[PDB]
Amino acid sequence: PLHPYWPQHLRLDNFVPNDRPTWHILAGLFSVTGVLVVTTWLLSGRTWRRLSLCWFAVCGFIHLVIEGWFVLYYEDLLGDQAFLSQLWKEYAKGDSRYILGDNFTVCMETITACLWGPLSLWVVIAFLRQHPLRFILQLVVSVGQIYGDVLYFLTEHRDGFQHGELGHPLYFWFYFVFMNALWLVLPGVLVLDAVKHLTHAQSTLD
Amino acid sequence: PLHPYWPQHLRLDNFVPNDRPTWHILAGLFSVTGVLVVTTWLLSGRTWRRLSLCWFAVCGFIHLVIEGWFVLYYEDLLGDQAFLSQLWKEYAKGDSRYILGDNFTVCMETITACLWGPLSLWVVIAFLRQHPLRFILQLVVSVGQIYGDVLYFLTEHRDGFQHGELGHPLYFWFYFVFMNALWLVLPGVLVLDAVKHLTHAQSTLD
Ligand SMILES: CC/C(=C(\c1ccccc1)c1ccc(OCCN(C)C)cc1)c1ccccc1
Ligand SMILES: CC/C(=C(\c1ccccc1)c1ccc(OCCN(C)C)cc1)c1ccccc1
Repeated sequence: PLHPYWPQHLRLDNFVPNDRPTWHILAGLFSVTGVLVVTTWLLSGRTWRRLSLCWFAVCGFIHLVIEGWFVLYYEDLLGDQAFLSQLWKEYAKGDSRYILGDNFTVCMETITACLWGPLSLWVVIAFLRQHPLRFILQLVVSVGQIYGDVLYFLTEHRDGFQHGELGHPLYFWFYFVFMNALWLVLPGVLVLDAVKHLTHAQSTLD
Repeated sequence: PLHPYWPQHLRLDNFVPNDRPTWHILAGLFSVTGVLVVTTWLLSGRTWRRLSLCWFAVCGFIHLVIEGWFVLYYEDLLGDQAFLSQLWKEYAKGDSRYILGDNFTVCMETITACLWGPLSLWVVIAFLRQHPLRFILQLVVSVGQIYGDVLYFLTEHRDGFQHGELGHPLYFWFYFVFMNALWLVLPGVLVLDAVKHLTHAQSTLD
């Protein structure tokens, strides 16, 4: 093999093995995500719901900087730019096909980065008890995230898990299954939350 | 050409020209859709929302019966089955690729048939008792439909409108653009409705 991308018949010229090791990307972003969680917990102070605000901040970050970075540079994917493009190449060492510039994958990433990022930051802004749209926004964003993620899983699945080595501990179970499963589980609860409160908002209107 | 499907280099074996003309299916759908609109206007009476409710009923039909027929009986492509198969073959004479069994198209149709249909029926049925989940469900359904439709357009666009003859009056501008623009515009207005109502329902809690 001349490259890790696992549909092994892929003829990927113009491929450059990343200079920075995988632990560079994983650790540097875990660190920046912690920084955002702390900064947003403080700005919230200025219990669980105050955590959900940091969740929505980390969302807006991933959707805008990272998932948006893919939306722009899904054609180059050569490590001469910032380590974000290398991040995406490493995620592609995981299951999916973010190297080939998949028709569907580009579209779903474009939508989540254009809408759910801004709207997630609008959730964290409008949740400081300032606007009635706080749970409507939570509901819309989390429903959209659930849709995007379920379509991502279904599409890659109906391809028979073609892209990416099946069962791989690092690349399949963590990169593919776990990271994405977050935007399946966490916003699901949030939908229920946004539903359980908005139903109450509908009941008190009497 | 041995088929109208416009990526004309498509070699489509095991293809059977529909026995029933197009007017068969057109009338068979006109009658039943009118029947549903009438029965639901009656059950609503027994102002505007009584129309929107039958809209949510007609949705429940198309998503469940028609789009469900597609989700099941691809890729047989035999007009010897019910007039649903001829319906889908005629729509595929239009732009999109409901002949090829497109990965994304099948996945999106699976989600809209499994989720948005039932949920639209839950809106129209549970909208009779003024239940508090009604504007939440209306919002969720219409947001999901908008997501499905935006991805439906975007993917074909990044495919360069490959499937289907561009600009064709019947097949592209009516079948492709208009029919989907329906589920882009009408549930958009419904999103706005449910949002302004839930904002008012959220404002009163003080
Ligand atoms: C720990 C680094 C990381 C990653 C990452 C995970 C594995 C390998 C490489 C990178 C990340 C990247 C994209 C992502 O969205 C994938 C799209 N699917 C959801 C559809 C979710 C997580 C990350 C970056 C910022 C905040 C939190 C995590
Ligand atoms: C005019 C009768 C019709 C049809 C139809 C359209 C073109 C040719 C033949 C039949 C229909 C069929 C499928 C459909 O789903 C397409 C949207 N998805 C791709 C998102 C939307 C409309 C129809 C269906 C339900 C209610 C009212 C009319």
